[PDB]
Parts: sequence; C-alpha cells; structure tokens
Amino acid sequence: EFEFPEELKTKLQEHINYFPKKRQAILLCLHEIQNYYGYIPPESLKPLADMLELPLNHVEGVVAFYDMFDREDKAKYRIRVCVSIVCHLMGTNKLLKALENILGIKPGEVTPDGKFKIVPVQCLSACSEAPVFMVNDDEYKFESEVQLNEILSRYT
Amino acid sequence: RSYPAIPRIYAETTLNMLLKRAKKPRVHSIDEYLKDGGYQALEKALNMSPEEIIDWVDKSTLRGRGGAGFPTGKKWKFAVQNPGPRYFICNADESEPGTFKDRIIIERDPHLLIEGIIISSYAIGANEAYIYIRGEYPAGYYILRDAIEEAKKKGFLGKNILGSGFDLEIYVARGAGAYICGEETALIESLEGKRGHPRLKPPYPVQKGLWGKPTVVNNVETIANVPFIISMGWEEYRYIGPSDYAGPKLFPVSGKVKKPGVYELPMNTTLREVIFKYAGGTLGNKKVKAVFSGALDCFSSEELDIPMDYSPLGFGGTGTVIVLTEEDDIVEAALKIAEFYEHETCGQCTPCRVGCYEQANLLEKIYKGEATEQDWEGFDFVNRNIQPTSICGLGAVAGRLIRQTLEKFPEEWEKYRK
Ligand SMILES: NC(=O)C1=CN([C@@H]2O[C@H](COP(=O)(O)OP(=O)(O)OC[C@H]3O[C@@H](n4cnc5c(N)ncnc54)[C@H](O)[C@@H]3O)[C@@H](O)[C@H]2O)C=CC1
Ligand SMILES: Cc1cc2nc3c(=O)[nH]c(=O)nc-3n(C[C@H](O)[C@H](O)[C@H](O)COP(=O)(O)O)c2cc1C
Ligand code: SF4
Ligand code: FES
Ligand code: NA
Ligand code: NA
Repeated sequence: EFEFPEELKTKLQEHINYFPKKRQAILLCLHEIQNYYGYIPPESLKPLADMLELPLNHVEGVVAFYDMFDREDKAKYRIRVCVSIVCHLMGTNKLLKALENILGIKPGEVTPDGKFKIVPVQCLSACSEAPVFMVNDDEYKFESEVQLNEILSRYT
Repeated sequence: RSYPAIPRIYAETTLNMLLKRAKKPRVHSIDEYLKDGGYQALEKALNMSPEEIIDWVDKSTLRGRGGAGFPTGKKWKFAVQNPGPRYFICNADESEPGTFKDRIIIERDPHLLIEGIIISSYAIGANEAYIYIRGEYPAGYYILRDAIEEAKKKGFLGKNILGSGFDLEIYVARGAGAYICGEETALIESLEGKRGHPRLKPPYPVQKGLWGKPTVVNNVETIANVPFIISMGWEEYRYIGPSDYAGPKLFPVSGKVKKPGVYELPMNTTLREVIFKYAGGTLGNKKVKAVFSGALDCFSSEELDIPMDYSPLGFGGTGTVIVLTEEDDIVEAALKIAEFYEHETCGQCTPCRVGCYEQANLLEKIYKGEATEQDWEGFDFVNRNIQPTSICGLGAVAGRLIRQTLEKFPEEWEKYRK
C-alpha cells in the first residue's frame, strides 16, 4: 500500500483545506507531489483521489491533461526551454546547442544521474528576454554557453 | 522572503499609472504601496454604493485588457441583474505568445491588482474572489500569496472590511501548463478541479459560471485600472488617451526591436510610434517586414500607421507587438504559430482537434520541402476549416494569422511551393 510521507501529507492537507471545496486543490496537490518526488508516481494518484474525494479516473484524466505534470521521468531539475515564436527568432537553437555541450542531452532526455531533464515548452511570457528558460521555478534569459554554465553550476 | 528568479523585463511609461511602481523591476510591498496613497481608492469605494462603482467603470470606457476589449462596466451590469451569490475571477493565465504585460503588475505591484479585485468584488456583490495564475508564473504565485496576507494584516480583506459590512476572501489557484485554461469557461472548469475544457456559450459566466453562479472574469490589466477610475473619477480617467478608448494600456514589445519590454502608453499611439518612438526602432535598423499581434493577427509594413485601440481599424488584441524584420522567413514564423495551436487545442471539437494538428503537420512538410501537391492543397483547406463547430476562440482563430501571411506575403509562400 503506497502512503504519503507525513511531511508531504501535511502540505497536501493544507491545500485541500485552503479552498472552499476539496476538489479545487487538485492542481496545487499535484504540483506538491511533483515537487517532492521529481515526477508524479502513478501509485500516488489513488491516495490523492481519496484525500480529494474524487474518482481515480478523474485524477488520472487531470494528470494526463496538464502538460507540467510528468508520470514518466524522475528529474531533480526541469530545464524548461521555450520553443515558441519569439525565442525561436532570438535563438532557442543556440540555447539548446549550449545545453547539449554542457549536459550532453537533447529536449525530452534526462542526464544519466537523473539531475536535469530538458522540457520543451510553449511561450513562457518573458519574450522581451528571449531566448527564455526555467530551472524548476527560476527563470532566465540565455546570453551564452559561459553564462548558462555559471547558472547551472548553482543547481547541485 | 526570497522569490524564484524572474528576468528583469524593461518597463517604460508616459502616464505613470499602472507602471508608477512596476517600472522598477522588484516587489513593491504594502508599506511602499500605502506611501503612494494605495488602498485609499478602496476606502472611497466602500463609501459608494456598488451600483455607483459600476456606473463609474461603465462611464470610464474601460474595455477588457485580456484582448477581446469587451466593455467592463457592461459585463458587471449583466452579472448583477442575476441573483447571487456571485463570484469575481482575476484571469492571470497570460500565455499568448509575446504577451508579458500582466506579469509585471503581479510580480512588481501586486497590491494594485489586489485593491482592484476588492473594489470589483464589492461592485458586483462577490464575497469570494479567485486569482487563476498560470503554473509557469511560480514567483507571481508566491508574491500574490504574500501580498494577500499583507492586505489581511492591514484589514483590507476578511470579514466587515473597514466597518463596511463587506466580506471578501481571495483564493490563489495555479494552472499546470494549458493555454486553454485562460479561456474564461475552461478557467472556471479548472477552478472546479476538472480538465480545462471550454463550455458552450451562451451562457456567459455572468449568467452561469463557477458552480453555475453569476461569475465575472476580468484580466489582470483590466482590474489594475479600477483603483485609478475610483481615485481620479471616471471624468478625469477619460482625459487619458482618446475619449472613446480611454485610460493607460500596456504594450509588450518583443523580437527585432532595440528596447524590447512593456510600454504604458495611451491607445491613440500608432503601431509605428510603439516600434520607432518608444521601443528604439529595429535591430540593425533593418526594415519591418511584419508585426505578429501575439498568435492572433499579422500586420504588414503597410499597416504601421493604425492606432493601438479597440476600434474596427485599430491594432486591438492584447497590444502584443512581435516585430519581424526583412531577413525573417514568414513561413518559418507561420510554422511556429501552427506548432503553438497544435500543442494547445483541448480536442473537444473535431475540426479544431484535427485541424490544429494537420495545419502544423502539413506546414512542417511544406517548410522542409517534403510536401506533395496534395499536402499543399490539404494545408490550404485545413487552414480554412479549423473554425467550424468550434465552441471557443482558439478554434475560431487557429488559422487566422497564418491566412493573413498567405494573403500579405504570397511571394514568400510561392518560393516554398517550388
Ligand atoms: N492575454 C492572453 O495571454 C491571452 C489572450 N487571449 C485573447 O482572448 C480573446 C478572445 O477571448 P473570448 O473570451 O473568446 O472573447 P469574447 O469576445 O467572446 O468575450 C470577451 C468577454 O466578454 C464577455 N461577453 C461577450 N459577449 C457577451 C455577452 N453577450 N454577454 C455577456 N458577456 C459577454 C465574455 O464572457 C468575455 O468575458 C482574443 O481576442 C485574444 O486576444 C487569448 C489567449 C491568451
Ligand atoms: C484560448 C483562449 C485563451 C485565453 N487566455 C487568456 C489569458 O491568459 N488571460 C486573459 O485575461 N484572457 C484570456 N482569454 C480571454 C478570456 O476568455 C476573457 O475574454 C477575458 O479573461 C475577460 O477579461 P477582460 O474582459 O478583462 O479582457 C483567453 C481566451 C481564449 C479563447
Ligand atoms: S475550439 Fe478547440 S480549444 Fe476551443 S473547445 Fe473546441 S476543441 Fe477545445
Ligand atoms: S516566445 Fe519564448 S517566452 Fe514567449
Ligand atoms: Na520593499
Ligand atoms: Na516581472
């Protein structure tokens, strides 16, 4: 039987108690689960459904619909790279080349240590600072390979 | 506390209203906001009737800054003719390509938005308000949660706000990667703990919204105007810009300009003035080829003298200005727009589901020179046939910008057809 570690379950209960209805907390709970495990473990969904008082198929359908949730790959740090119009115009391909030179991986791949996954995303709405990437919650303009290397060195 | 890293987007204002504080790239907390006379508009509003506030917002000419430009006062009037309880929703899902106007209010001057939400909620008799912020704005989320706690501490939220007898709580919900969750009915479905599937309209949210109750959805930038309308009065607000499309507007400018960033300007400003007078002209002084109004419209270099207003011949939309210069491939640019709609259709409507996919799949073959004659004819047909049976704006416009590039840059498309 899969069980949420007490420190996670406490946070999930806080989200569920925050909104007037429990089911409104579903996305905040799944963010919290992904933050804890580095992905959404399939086994996590049944106990979450129970806490939200929703059918399991409802929760599964929500996880499948929302692109930020990942049931496939565990990663400590998600490098979200914008592949939309403005970042493409201003040098997404230079950022991807620099990421491949430093980490040895392409969009969709995880480093062999499970540290970094490159996630291609649509417009991150920081287009004046193109090309844009995030490292988990942190968001940056890509300037050059030397600058990117310094930034990535801060994630240990 | 410390927040996640945010790029320091350049912000410039000729009006010193929405960007009075947000022109500086840092969090302005409640003490700084109060020093500038913050929350005095709320105090003024709570001494007015809800009906009077609606009248002022109506007379201000404020139009929906989310991009459709629907008259804000008239939206509120529709809501309040329906029995309560009623809900107020702040739309902070901002996900249109090139559009970064709302985030600089959220991340730099959150109390301007919060004050606006409280006044708007009182105006329509809502005791529960929601901010729905996209998942990819985690800093915005933490800044808003902290700002709401500051407002509670100072007695601007909770029960019986400043002895008015008006109760309000503001809940912050997060998105999780879906552009479609900015569509007001898909947003409401997401708030209800479901997939972001748009609802058939009518009914509009003001008739049937959150839990089927009358619900007003307004954009961050729209709501940020409300404290100015109350503070100045609707007459003084109408002095700003042209009297038919009045008030400050935020213009997020990106791509091939010297000074990319957000400009607070009146809506009588022309597209040419945004690019050349404010954004410093083009990179390398190259000729403008096109302006993408996010993923909605493509304007040619012949259309730069149009006003940035909500008029029939105006720029309209979000005010988003993506500048392409003479060396940028329009078909390459069209492929990026097709890829966007492919990735974001929710799939409820068949022509939208298949059309957004086929438009991107066929345009990729065209771009790579692998398209058969039937792929070419297929692409043309699919582009014209995404809209049929569509129940939201995505299917209605998924072919719009691309069709405008086929009409305005035929020479460039023909190069690919060979
Ligand atoms: N800011 C962003 O990041 C994004 C902005 N958009 C914008 O979304 C716009 C399309 O939005 P829609 O909501 O589909 O536009 P719309 O024109 O159908 O509706 C606009 C607003 O007016 C209300 N309304 C319209 N007719 C009404 C009536 N008869 N009674 C009561 N209320 C009524 C709607 O409920 C809505 O709140 C586009 O112009 C685009 O610029 C789209 C995607 C992302
Ligand atoms: C696919 C789609 C996505 C949308 N995304 C947003 C968004 O991120 N933010 C927003 O304010 N409006 C968005 N809208 C527009 C809303 O449906 C709605 O018109 C707006 O939030 C109403 O506020 P306003 O009258 O103050 O502009 C979107 C519409 C569509 C069709
Ligand atoms: S038009 Fe497209 S995005 Fe809108 S509801 Fe239909 S399938 Fe979904
Ligand atoms: S196009 Fe990359 S952040 Fe907008
Ligand atoms: Na401060
Ligand atoms: Na910002």
